Amino acid sequence: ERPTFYRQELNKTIWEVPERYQNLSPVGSGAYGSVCAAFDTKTGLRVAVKKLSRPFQSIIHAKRTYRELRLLKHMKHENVIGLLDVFTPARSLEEFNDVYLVTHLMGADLNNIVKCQKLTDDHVQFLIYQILRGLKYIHSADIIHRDLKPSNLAVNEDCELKILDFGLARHTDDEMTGYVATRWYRAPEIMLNWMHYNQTVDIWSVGCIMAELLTGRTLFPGTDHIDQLKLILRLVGTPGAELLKKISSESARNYIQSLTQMPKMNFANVFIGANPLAVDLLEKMLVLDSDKRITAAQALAHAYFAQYHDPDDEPVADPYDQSFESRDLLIDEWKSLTYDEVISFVPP
Ligand SMILES: C[C@H](Nc1nccc(-c2c(-c3cccc(C(F)(F)F)c3)nc(C3CCNCC3)n2C)n1)c1ccccc1
Repeated sequence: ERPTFYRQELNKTIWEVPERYQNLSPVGSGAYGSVCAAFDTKTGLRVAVKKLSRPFQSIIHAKRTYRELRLLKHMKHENVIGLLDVFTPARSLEEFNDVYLVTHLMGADLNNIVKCQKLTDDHVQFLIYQILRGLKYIHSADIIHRDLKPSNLAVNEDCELKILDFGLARHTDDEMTGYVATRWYRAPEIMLNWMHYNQTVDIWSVGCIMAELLTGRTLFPGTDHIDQLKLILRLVGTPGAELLKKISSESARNYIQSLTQMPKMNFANVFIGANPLAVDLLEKMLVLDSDKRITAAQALAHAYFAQYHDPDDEPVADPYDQSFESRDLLIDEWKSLTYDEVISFVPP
């Protein structure tokens, strides 16, 4: 009883999907693959369908595809992208080669909200709350997004938000070069590889995002890596001695000690007119030393979100076994592991 499928040209490829999904129309494209919006007759819901490109072309690729499917299957939270269905035209591992992923259909992302909006301190409170609610759940399973930006944050008409982009291929060195938004939201510790980063790298991003919604301007519009580090240390001050030790990169640590020393600026004089609580929260998020940076769970209880905070409605995730990340397998084996994940999928 595998559903009956039907083929059709779209996004320069031959989409072969189950008849339940109708009216396939393209709404995107990149290296990862092409997304199509469609109508799910079985559920009456509008949906987005992503067809993966080159799923098992290399070992690094095959492992990537497995990581995404695994992360996507684990996610069961209102503020995190959900997997409504995952399918493949294949009828046996031997033919297996395509992978499709289905999720609800969202209207726009955070950049598409600021453009046609006047974000009030309440909206900002609401959007950041949701993000921290989702991160709490993500981090509780030792899952780190690593690349929070407005482009991977989706918002429906009601201002309800979801976190997207899990297990996507790493950004090329060229893609992080110059005056690009792809680097503006990264914590310095990973922007220049100071040390082995941890989950608070995401909090730094939330700070960059929140400020952007409060001011309407990019917080750290670096024109390149160095320029960006300067804008960052100008606002938060140069590293203290405790931090300098923590930086493994002998060269990076050596470089920093070359910059004229500077003091943390006064945020109340940087974000003029902002609610002092937002200002207090921002100073807690934008701390250079990732060990002293406020965590998501800790931020949810910050007074800034009192209007939305609720201890009993901010769930944690089930354990997530990611021991596969230190496993060496062949392309065929990562593929096979993928296939078991596809066929063993249980719709919500
Ligand atoms: C109109 C379109 N709708 C929409 N709805 C839900 C998810 C997505 C989606 C998926 C998507 C689609 C199907 C399945 C899955 C997965 F299952 F993998 F999670 C994800 N991937 C992306 C981007 C994010 C940035 N990097 C490139 C991909 N968007 C916006 N799009 C839209 C376009 C732009 C902005 C907002 C909405």
